[PDB]
Amino acid sequence: VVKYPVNSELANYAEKFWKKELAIYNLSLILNKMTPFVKRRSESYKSSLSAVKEIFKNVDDFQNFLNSVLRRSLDEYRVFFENYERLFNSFSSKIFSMRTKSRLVVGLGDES
RNA sequence: AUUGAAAGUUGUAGUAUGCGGUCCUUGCG
Repeated sequence: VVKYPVNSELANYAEKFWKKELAIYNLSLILNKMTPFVKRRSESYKSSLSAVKEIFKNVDDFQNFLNSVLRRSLDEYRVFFENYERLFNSFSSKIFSMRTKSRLVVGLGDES
């Protein structure tokens, strides 16, 4: 039971897309607006990330779907990055690059 | 049968010139 709290036509469109049938590219749009409420048996329609993972075939499957959706915007991200680097160089700013020692999370407490 | 009868405070004329809602601050234990 993946009933959505959105008007019926967008509800069925989101249902169609959610089962890896379409190629919606804005990951934020999928996550924020068309939220897949899950009503697993013997329980009300919860909305936690655990239920969302239960909707997908496996945790790896959900991770792959998210990675694909994120990677789908590569060209736009590249153009934006070129503009950003041009801005950095234009203002005469020192730029460097590091890497994450371990896992990172910023703004975990943002309310959703 | 009177210091009386008579006479448009009226014409033109831009509340206008200058000015950054800005500074400080980890969404987190």
